Amino acid sequence: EFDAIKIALASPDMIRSWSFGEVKKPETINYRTFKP
Amino acid sequence: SQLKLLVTRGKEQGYLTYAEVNDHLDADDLMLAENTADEDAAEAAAQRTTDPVRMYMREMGTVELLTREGEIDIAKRIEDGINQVQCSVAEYPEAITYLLEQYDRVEAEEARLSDLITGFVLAREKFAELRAQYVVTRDTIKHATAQEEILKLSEVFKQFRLVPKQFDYLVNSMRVMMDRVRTQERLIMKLCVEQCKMPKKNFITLFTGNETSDTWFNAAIAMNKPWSEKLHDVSEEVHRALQKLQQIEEETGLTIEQVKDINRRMSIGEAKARRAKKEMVEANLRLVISIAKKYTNRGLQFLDLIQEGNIGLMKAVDKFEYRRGYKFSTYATWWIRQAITRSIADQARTIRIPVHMIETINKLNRISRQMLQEMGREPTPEELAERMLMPEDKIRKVLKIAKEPISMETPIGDDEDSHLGDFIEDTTLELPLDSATTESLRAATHDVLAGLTAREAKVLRMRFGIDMNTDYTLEEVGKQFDVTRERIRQIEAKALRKLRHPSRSEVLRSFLD
Amino acid sequence: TPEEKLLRAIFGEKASDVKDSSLRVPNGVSGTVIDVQVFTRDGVEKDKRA
Amino acid sequence: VPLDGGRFATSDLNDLYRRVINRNNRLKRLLDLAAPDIIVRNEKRMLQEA
Ligand SMILES: CCC[C@@H](C)[C@H]1CC[C@H]2[C@@H]3[C@H](O)C[C@@H]4C[C@H](O)CC[C@]4(C)[C@H]3C[C@H](O)[C@]12C
Ligand SMILES: CCC[C@@H](C)[C@H]1CC[C@H]2[C@@H]3[C@H](O)C[C@@H]4C[C@H](O)CC[C@]4(C)[C@H]3C[C@H](O)[C@]12C
Repeated sequence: EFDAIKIALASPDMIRSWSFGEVKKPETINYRTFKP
Repeated sequence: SQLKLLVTRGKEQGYLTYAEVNDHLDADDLMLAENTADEDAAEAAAQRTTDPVRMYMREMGTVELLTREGEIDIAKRIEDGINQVQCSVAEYPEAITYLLEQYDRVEAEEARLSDLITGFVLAREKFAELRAQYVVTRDTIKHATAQEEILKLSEVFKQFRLVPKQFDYLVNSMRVMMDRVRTQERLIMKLCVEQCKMPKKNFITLFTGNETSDTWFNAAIAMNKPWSEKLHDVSEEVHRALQKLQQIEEETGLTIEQVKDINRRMSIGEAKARRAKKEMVEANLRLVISIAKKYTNRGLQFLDLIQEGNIGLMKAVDKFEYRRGYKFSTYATWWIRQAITRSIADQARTIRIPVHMIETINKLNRISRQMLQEMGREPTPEELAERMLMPEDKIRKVLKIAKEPISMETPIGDDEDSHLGDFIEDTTLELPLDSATTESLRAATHDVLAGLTAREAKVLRMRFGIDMNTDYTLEEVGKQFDVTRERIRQIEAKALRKLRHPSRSEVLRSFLD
Repeated sequence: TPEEKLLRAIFGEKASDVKDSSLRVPNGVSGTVIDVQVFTRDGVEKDKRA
Repeated sequence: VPLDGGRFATSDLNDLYRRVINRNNRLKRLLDLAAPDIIVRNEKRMLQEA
């Protein structure tokens, strides 16, 4: 399907391209409703 | 040298002991040991403490403690600073107009009277006096005597004390106005100097002294110099900037040089305040570290506690006055403790618990300890509720808090270094037999639905989203089939009845249960 | 899912609404029950067997 | 992931990410107060360490 694998360094632009959003708070889930 | 001997010994023997390496040589020792193992080459052979806390201690050490009087001077310095900026901003005209408009809006019941102002150096009477002074001064801008009138207006304005929030708002408004003026000036300078190599001497001779009319730029275009000729191409943007400057001059009502001098004095005062505050905090870092050693094992690392304590100190030093006489080490410890406790209650556990619930848990723990010591055996939820004044359901709910999550790598196998995370199953995956059952059900439905008139099959596929993109209602399928929501229901019922009796639908019965 | 909805409509069966997380003997075992004992929280009803 | 009861189990990466984000947000807050350079230097050292 691909036939090769390439490895290199990641630019900040590349890292922003992978992401779907920025994590701003250190919270995980609500302690009462258990929702994200 | 010393490392060379150890390396020679290791090469000769191929291995070394801890004692030999340590003698021939905490974090520095670990780093050296790691470097030595590099060979088992050139870089390691050729090759402070790295602890973030030791470096912090070192950088803090180069400080001098302050004695009782050592603060007083600093304190007065701060006051001077702030006083200066007050006198720097007392001259700003639009500030008093904004204050009056806000006061009128407050009088329109849009906000509490007291929230607007923290008193003065009675509120309605002082506001009336301020309004009278403003009306008598604004309508006397005529130059010769207007300066004294404005000075008296500002002097009476000095008697007032303003809330920090709105005073900072006025300061920021003045800053943004000055920033707009400076941005326009910088655009003019870039479009006139870089684009035309306009000498600075001409700018000083013309721009400075008036800074209002267009004579400094428009009339200089005929100076018989290459820069004047080149300014023709960029004359449009410079003219627009000059128009904006002339409009702004109306708002300022003052010479721009005076504004620059006022801003310079404000900056000097702000720097003085800043240097005084830095000198105060540098001394108090020792107090901050001394306080923040009672919260070691609480979920936060020592350095985080120290940094939170440093925030509280910087807040106190800004809210400390020497009128009361509290030795800083009494007005400051409170803020440090508050900040550290709140930070521990905000960022110490992964599943965050509010502050009030943390206090409830701590109180319950203290009561449980007291009860355990007193009665001897243990307190039960009923006894806890009785001793703690709660409905005995809140107690159970608080006890049911999820504690602290277990590390998923906790070695639990004890036989092959297995981790707790290897034994947790995925409960959302669909069993392979259920997928096959779903496919078989789809096939059976496709087979059965082909055993009735095409209209019935179409209607059933339209109502139930069988292979369709989406479900549909009666009226939509009626639009499809040019009938109105009644014959469609009848045909659907007929088809369901037809499929109802056996000999036509028996494998479906097998799927049912 | 659609089709299962059609099957329910045809045979008029309702949804259970409750699972079946019951205790059952593990596969391959066969014995006799010799003892049963029940533990209940303090604030419960203590069903007949208890 | 929830375990049986009110307990949870978590990977160690959540703790490390939480520490990184806490220190980054604290540094961002600190750079607005115009704190003494000692404090910002210590904060940046801590961020690098995290
Ligand atoms: C050396 C191996 C340690 C491991 C066997 C020990 C150490 C802590 C124990 C867990 C914790 O108590 C938290 C939970 C409490 C529940 O009541 C039962 C499950 C639960 C995961 C416990 C099972 C087991 O007993 C653990 C994992
Ligand atoms: C000797 C090794 C003990 C090991 C076989 C036993 C002792 C404690 C058991 C785990 C704990 O109960 C916590 C969870 C409870 C869930 O219900 C099922 C998963 C879970 C990880 C359990 C699986 C397994 O059964 C464990 C690891």
